Amino acid sequence: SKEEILEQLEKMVEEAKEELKKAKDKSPLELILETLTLITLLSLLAIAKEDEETWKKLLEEALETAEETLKLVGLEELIEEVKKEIKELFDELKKMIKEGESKEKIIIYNILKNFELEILLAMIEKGEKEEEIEKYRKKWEEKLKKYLEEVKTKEEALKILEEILKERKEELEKLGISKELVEKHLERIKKAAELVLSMGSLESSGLEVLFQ
Ligand SMILES: [Zn+2]
Ligand SMILES: [Zn+2]
Ligand SMILES: [Zn+2]
Ligand SMILES: [Zn+2]
Ligand SMILES: [Zn+2]
Ligand SMILES: [Zn+2]
Ligand SMILES: [Zn+2]
Repeated sequence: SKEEILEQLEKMVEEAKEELKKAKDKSPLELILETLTLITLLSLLAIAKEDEETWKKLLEEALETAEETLKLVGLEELIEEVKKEIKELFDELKKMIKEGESKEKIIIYNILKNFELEILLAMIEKGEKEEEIEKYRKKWEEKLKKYLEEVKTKEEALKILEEILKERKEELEKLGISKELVEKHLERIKKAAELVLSMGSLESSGLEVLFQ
C-alpha cells in the first residue's frame, strides 16, 4: 500500500533523525554513517513520492543535515562541494524519472551515489591519501556502469543491492567503524530500498499490466 509504505518510510526517517541528534558522544565516522543513512532514506522517500514539492523539501532537508554534520565533525571546508554533490544527485534522480528510466535503475543509482559520497567523506575524515581515495572512486564508477547496464528486473535489483551492501560494509569496517554498527544502518537502507522497490507494481502502468 502506497500510504502504508510511505508511513513506514517517514517512520524510518524520524528514527534516523533521532539517532543523528544523539551525536554528542558519537565519533565523526559514526556521525557520517548516520548522516548518509539519513540522506539515503530522504532520497528514497523522494523517489517513492514522485512529487515536486516533496523533492524540494527533502532536498532541503538533506542539504541541511549534511551541512550540520560537516560543521560538527570539522569538515566545514567541504560544505560547498558536498552540497553540490547532493544537488547533483537529486537533479539526476528527477532526470531519470522524467526520461522514463526503470525504478530499479533509479533506486540502485541513488544507493550507489549516496555510498560514493559517504565513503569519500569517511576517507577524507580518516586522512586517507588521495591515491587511495581515487582507487575507490574509480572502482565504484566502473561498478556503477555495470550495475546500471545489468539491472532490468526487481529480482536483479534486489540481488545487486545485496552485493553493493556487502562490499560497502567491508569498506566501512576497514575504515574503522564497528562492523555491527555498520550492519544496523545498512540493514535499514536495505529495508527502505525494498519498500520503494515494492511500489511500482501498483503504479498506473503496473496496474494496467496486471489487469489488462
Ligand atoms: Zn544509528
Ligand atoms: Zn514512477
Ligand atoms: Zn504535490
Ligand atoms: Zn525552504
Ligand atoms: Zn559530482
Ligand atoms: Zn526527454
Ligand atoms: Zn572483512
